[PDB]
Amino acid sequence: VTIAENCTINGTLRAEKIVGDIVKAASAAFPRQRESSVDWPSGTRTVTVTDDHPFDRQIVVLPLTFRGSKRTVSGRTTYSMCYLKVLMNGAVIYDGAANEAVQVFSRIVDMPAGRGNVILTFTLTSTRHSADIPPYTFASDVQVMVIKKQALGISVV
Amino acid sequence: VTIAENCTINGTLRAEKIVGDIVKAASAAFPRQRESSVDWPSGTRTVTVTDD
Repeated sequence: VTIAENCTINGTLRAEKIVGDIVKAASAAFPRQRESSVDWPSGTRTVTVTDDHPFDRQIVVLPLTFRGSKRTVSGRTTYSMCYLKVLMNGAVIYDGAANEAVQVFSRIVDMPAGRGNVILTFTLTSTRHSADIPPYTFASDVQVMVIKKQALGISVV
Repeated sequence: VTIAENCTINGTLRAEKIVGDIVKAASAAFPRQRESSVDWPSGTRTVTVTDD
C-alpha cells in the first residue's frame, strides 16, 4: 500500500517494522571487575546501529557520568583515574579522564543514509591507588538513542 | 485512508509523521566560542514542538 497523504487508524495498529520518526534506544552497563568486597567498572560495550533507514539519523549518547577518586594514607596521596574512550568505527572520537570531579559525556553522532553500519565502542578503564588498594571509580550506564533529524514533530535550531 | 478498526502490517511500515502514544526526541549542542587553543560553550539553542 502506498498512501500519499494522511492515514488514520481508529483501532489498533499492529506493525512489525516501523521506519518513522520514532525513537530507538539501547542501553547497557559496563562490566564490573571485583576483588574481596569491592568492584569497579572496567570493560567495553559495543553498540551497532544498522543503516536500514532511508533518511539520515542522529545517534545521541545521553549523559554518562564517570568519576575517579583520591585517597590520602599516612600523608601520601594516591589517585584512581577513570578513563573513558569512545570510538566511532574504530576512530577515537572521545578520550576523557576523571580523577576527583565527575565528567559527563553526551554526544551527537551523525549517521547518514547508505554510509554503512555505525559501531560505537565505549571502553572504560580504572587504575588502582597502589598495588594493594584496588581502584575506586564510578561510571553510569551507557544509553544510546537514535533520532530522525529535521523531523516534523520536534525541531531544533 | 480511514480505518475504523485494527490494521495489521506483516512487513515494513514507513510513515513520515506518526501521531499517537509515541516518544519524540531532538538534541543539539551549544555553540562553542574559541580563542587560541581553548573553546567554551556560549550560545543559544531553540527547540520547537508542534501542537499536532
